[PDB]
Amino acid sequence: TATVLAQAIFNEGLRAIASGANPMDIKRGIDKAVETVVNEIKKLSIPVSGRKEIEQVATISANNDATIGKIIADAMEAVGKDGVITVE
Amino acid sequence: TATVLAQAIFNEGLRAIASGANPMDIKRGIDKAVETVVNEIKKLSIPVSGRKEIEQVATISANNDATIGKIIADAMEAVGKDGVITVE
Amino acid sequence: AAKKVIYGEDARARLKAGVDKLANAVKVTLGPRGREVIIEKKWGTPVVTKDGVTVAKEIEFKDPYENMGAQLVKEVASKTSDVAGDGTTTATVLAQAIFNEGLRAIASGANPMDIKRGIDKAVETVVNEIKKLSIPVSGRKEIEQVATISANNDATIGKIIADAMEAVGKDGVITVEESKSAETTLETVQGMQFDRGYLSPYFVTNPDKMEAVLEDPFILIYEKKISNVKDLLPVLENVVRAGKPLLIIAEDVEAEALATLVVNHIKGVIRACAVKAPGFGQRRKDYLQDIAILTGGTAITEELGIKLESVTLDMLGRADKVIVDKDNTTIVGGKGSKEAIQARIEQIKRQILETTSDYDREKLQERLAKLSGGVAIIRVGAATEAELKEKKARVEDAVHATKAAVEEGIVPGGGVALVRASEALDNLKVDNADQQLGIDIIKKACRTPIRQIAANSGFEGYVVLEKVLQLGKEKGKNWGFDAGVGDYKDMVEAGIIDPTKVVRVAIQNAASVAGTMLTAEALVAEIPE
Ligand SMILES: Nc1ncnc2c1ncn2[C@@H]1O[C@H](COP(=O)(O)OP(=O)(O)NP(=O)(O)O)[C@@H](O)[C@H]1O
Ligand SMILES: [K+]
Ligand SMILES: [Mg+2]
Ligand SMILES: [Mg+2]
Repeated sequence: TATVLAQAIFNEGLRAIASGANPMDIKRGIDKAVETVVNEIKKLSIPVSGRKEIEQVATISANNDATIGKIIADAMEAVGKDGVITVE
Repeated sequence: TATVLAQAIFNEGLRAIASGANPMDIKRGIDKAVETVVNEIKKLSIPVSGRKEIEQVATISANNDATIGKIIADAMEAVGKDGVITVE
Repeated sequence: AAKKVIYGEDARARLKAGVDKLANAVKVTLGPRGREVIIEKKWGTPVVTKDGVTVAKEIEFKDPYENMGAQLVKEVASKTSDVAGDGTTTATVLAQAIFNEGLRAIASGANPMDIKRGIDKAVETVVNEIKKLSIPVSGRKEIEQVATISANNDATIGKIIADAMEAVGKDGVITVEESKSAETTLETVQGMQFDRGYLSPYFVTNPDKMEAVLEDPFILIYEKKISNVKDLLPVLENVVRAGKPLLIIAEDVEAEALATLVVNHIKGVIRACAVKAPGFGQRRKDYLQDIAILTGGTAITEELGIKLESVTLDMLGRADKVIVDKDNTTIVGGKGSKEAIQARIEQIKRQILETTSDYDREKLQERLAKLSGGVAIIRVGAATEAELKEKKARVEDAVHATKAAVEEGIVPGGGVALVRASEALDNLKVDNADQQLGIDIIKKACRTPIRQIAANSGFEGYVVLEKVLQLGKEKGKNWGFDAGVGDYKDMVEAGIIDPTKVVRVAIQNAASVAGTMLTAEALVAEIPE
C-alpha cells in the first residue's frame, strides 16, 4: 500500500509541476494534507475489544487464512499483553 | 507568423500530452482560447480612417519600403474603393 | 518461380503481424470522433482523413506473408461494406479481436477445431439476438437518421437522401452524379432516362446550356432502320403536313438523315432531333412500351417499320416534355397511359421478380426502376476534385446503407447492439471446454467496438462498457453511450442508429475470416526478386 501511494503522489506531483507549479510549495501542501489525513484516521480508529478483532485482523493480514488467524489469536491469549510471539 | 504560432502550439501541446493530459480535452481548451483571442482581436481593431493608415499598412506589408507604400496608397486613391489594381 | 513456404505457428504469426498492422491504423478512426491518419501524396500535400475506408485502401506491406493477413481482412471488410453500406472499420476491428483471442486460446493448448465450433455457435446466437433487437423502419424520421449516421454525421446529406427516397418511392433507383456546384443539391425528374443523348449537336436550341428539349414531341421509334430519304420523306412530309415535332429513333444512325435534318434545322422547317439507338436486344420491347406509358400511342415495332410508314391509327407518340444531354435523354411527360400498361408493370413484378433467383435482379431493377414513376439524381459539390471524390463515394455508401436499413430494420448504434446481443452468450453452454472458449472469444469481441469508439473520443473504454451494461437493466436495452457528446442516452430516441444488416454482416464476415486464419497451416509466396 505504501508503494502504491508513493507512485500515486509522485505521478500526480509531476503533472502539477509540469503546469508550472513551485515544487517547494507542492511539498508544503502535501505535508499539510497528510497531517489532516492522519488526524482523520485517528478519529476513525476503533480500539481492539477482544479476541474477535484479533482473529479478524490476523485472518485478513494472512491473505484470508482462517487457520493462521485462529492460531495467532490463541497465541496472544496465552501470552497475554506482555508476551512475545516467535515464528519458526 | 502562422508558422511560428503553429510550432509554439504544437511543441507545448506535445509537452502537455507527454505529462498525461487528455489530447481531446487539450483541443477543447485550445479551441475555447482561440475563440476568446479572436473576439479580443476584433475589439482591439479600429477602422481605417483614410490615406494615412492605408499608406502605413502598405509600407509595413512590404519590406518596410516607403516608396512602395506611397505608390500603393496612391493607386487605391485613384482607382477607388471597388476597383482592381494590377501588378505588371 | 521459386517459392518459400511457412508452416504452423510461424505461418499464423506472420498473419497476426499483418492483421495487427492493418487494424491498428484503421481502428483509430472508428466512431464519430476518430483520430486523424495522415497519408503521403507524392509531390503534393499530405491527406488528413478519419474515414477508415480511405486508410484501408492505402494499406499494403512489403512482406508477402504479412500482406496475406492484411489483404484477407481487407477483402472481407470490403465485402461487408459492399453488401450493406457501412461496416468496413467495424468488421476489421472485430476480425482482429477474434483472431488475437483465438491465437491466445490455441497457444494455451486448446483444440483449434473445437474453438471454431464454439465460435460458429456463438455467432449464430449473436445473429439471432440481433434480429430480435432490430425494429422495422417507421418512416421518414428513421430514414433521415440512418442516412445522417451513415455519412460523416452530416445532417444536410441525410436530409437530401431522405427526400430522394420519399420522392422516388420504395422501389426506384437513386443516382449520385458529378458536378462543380459549391453546394450539394437534389435533382428529381419524372419519367425515365435513356443511356444515350444527342445524335447531332446541331439540334441544340441554346449553345450556352447545350440543351435541346422539345415541346409536345412526336417521337418516331423504329425497330427497322427507316433512315433513307425514301424511308423518311413520306414520314417527313406527313409530319410536315401535320406539324408534329419530330423525334427519330432508329436501329442505327444515318449520315443522309442527319444531313437533311441539319439543313432542315437551319431552314427551321421541322423540329427534328434523334437519340440514335439506346439499349440492345429484347430491351427494345420494354423501351417500346416505356414511351407508350407516357405518349399513349401504340409501339411501331417492326409492324409499322415495314410499309415505310405507320399507315393505320398507330403511334400517336404525343409527349410534352423530353430532355436531352450528351449521353443521356429523359422523357418526362405526355398524355399518359400508365394504368393501361401497369399490367406489364404487374407482369414484370410478377414474372421477372419470380425469376430473380438467377441474380438477374440488376437487369430487372435497371428496367423496372426506370419504368417506375421516376428517378432522382444526387448532385455533389465540394472544394477540390479530391474532396469531391470521397464525398461522392460516401454519399453512394449512405444511399446503400439507407436501402439496407429499410430491407431489414435498424438497431441502436455505437456498438450497443453487439453488447446487447453478447449478453445472451452468458446463458449459452456447451459440453466441451474448448468450445466454451470460442464462445467467450466472441463475447469479448462483440464488446470491443464500443470500447474503441469510447477510446477514440477520449474516454476510458472499460468504464463506458460497464456503464452501458448496467444501463441495460436499469433503463433499457436501447440505452448506450453517445460519443459526439460524452453522455449516456437512448440511442434509438437520439437517432444514433445503425442498419441491422450492417451489424449482422460485420460479425459474420469477421468471424469467417478469423476462423480460416486460425486453422491456416501453410503460406505459399514467391521469393522476392
Ligand atoms: N454520435 C455517435 N455516438 C456513438 N456512436 C456513434 C455515433 N455516430 C456513429 N456512431 C457509431 O460509430 C460507428 C460508425 O463509425 P465508422 O468509423 O463510420 O465505422 P464503419 O461504418 O465500420 N466505417 P466506414 O465504412 O469507413 O464508414 C457505428 O457503430 C455507429 O453506430
Ligand atoms: K470516422
Ligand atoms: Mg510581411
Ligand atoms: Mg461509417
